[PDB]
Amino acid sequence: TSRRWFHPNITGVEAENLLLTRGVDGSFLARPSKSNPGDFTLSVRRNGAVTHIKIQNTGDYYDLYGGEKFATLAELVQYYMEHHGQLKEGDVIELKYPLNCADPTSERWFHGHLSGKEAEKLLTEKGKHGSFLVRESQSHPGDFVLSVRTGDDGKSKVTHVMIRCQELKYDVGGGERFDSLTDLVEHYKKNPMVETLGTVLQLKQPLNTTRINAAEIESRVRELSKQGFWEEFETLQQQECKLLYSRKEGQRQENKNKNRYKNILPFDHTRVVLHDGDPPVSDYINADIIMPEPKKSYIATQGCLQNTVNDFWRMVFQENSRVIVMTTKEVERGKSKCVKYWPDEYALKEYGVMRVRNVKESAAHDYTLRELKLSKVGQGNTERTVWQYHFRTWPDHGVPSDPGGVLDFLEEVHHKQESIMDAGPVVVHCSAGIGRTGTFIVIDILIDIIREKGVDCDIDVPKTIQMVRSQRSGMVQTEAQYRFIYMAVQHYIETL
Repeated sequence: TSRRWFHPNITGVEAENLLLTRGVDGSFLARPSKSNPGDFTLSVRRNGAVTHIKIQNTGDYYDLYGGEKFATLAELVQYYMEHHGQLKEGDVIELKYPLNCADPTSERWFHGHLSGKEAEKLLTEKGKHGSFLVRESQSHPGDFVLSVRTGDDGKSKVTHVMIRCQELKYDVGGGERFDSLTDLVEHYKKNPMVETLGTVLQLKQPLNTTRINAAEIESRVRELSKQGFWEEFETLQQQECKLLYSRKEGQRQENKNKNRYKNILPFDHTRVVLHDGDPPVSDYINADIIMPEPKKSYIATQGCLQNTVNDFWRMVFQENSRVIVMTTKEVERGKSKCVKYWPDEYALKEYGVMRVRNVKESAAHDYTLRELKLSKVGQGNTERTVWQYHFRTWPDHGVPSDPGGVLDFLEEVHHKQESIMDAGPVVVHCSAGIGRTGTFIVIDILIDIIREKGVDCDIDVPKTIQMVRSQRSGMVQTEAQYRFIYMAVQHYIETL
């Protein structure tokens, strides 16, 4: 739950030097890769030396070189910290001691270069009782300032507390000295400073710095392009450790082969439970209800395996879904993503107790549309049309350069969904069901707000992503997908 082992601004040489002087055999940290941006490096110390393991993420999952594939860095660390003997270098290396980071740049409450007047301006417009921030010092270079709002919602005040940096330790002028600003902040959240006149300086929540008005999107993107996108994303990534809910149902022996990737699993409290099977384990599918928080919901799931095809159609029928969104080709760069789970055009196939007819195909440039009729074998009045939107112009590397094709796609998907009475969640899948799947769903949630409320509405991209990640681990995988979400929201605003 710490995630302090991730160092955002460290190099390979600084990683070796930090592990050789402050760490011991078994100490580790994780950092961005400097040789190949977009990837990550796990730096472990063993037998008095440091080894560096490559962690790739092209948009679908974190892939440990010589290891396994994971939905988040936190889950990768947590896995190998409890599965010693599994991390192979080809000797075995252990993750014993997280080397914690003292750089507070990825913290929600850290602002850096900020004046006192501006700190009061931001805490006035967006802050409430307990909102706080930590900024670099105005009057005393090297020091820091803690600015807290206290009042009721001239009944409120902003209090500034100086934070001296003495010998690489931090203090508020008296008491204990801390090795990092994070340690000082975590101390004074649990034991808040009390003023002479009784005012308790509670540090309830950090000040929101990402919620913007939809009309300010062009300004915000220009500010994040001069880089701000990387910092805003890694601040979101630091909060994935609060989303380590139980995934025990996917870890069962009976459900191991129902996952495309053994470690990328749904949460127990949001997974799709399948009812009425055959009496072993017939209730499991690697899928999660995504509910934004009528209201449009989503089922984020993985690409189909050969042995989960029947389970897929049971889910579509049981959840009453009428629209399926497919975010990858059947085959991409020679590797099999989704297996074909639909019949050829005009053909009829039976998948277990479910019966699917491919009625018509319509081929646009960005996607293929397939009108399918799904029914339960042997029953009348169970037939419903399911519309499959197979997006096929997503590039093999990175994100699309122009978000227009994705938006027009989503616009079509949304109107067909709205046209069907009592439609269930929209199914979005392919590959591991977290990368492209999360990007499509997050864009569609934000674009939904703008479509119904116009340009005068607050959007908060990291808050929307974090809310989605609590229902399926790893939704939105890379910093390029994060930027693409902004680009798509901005492009939708401009076409209004």
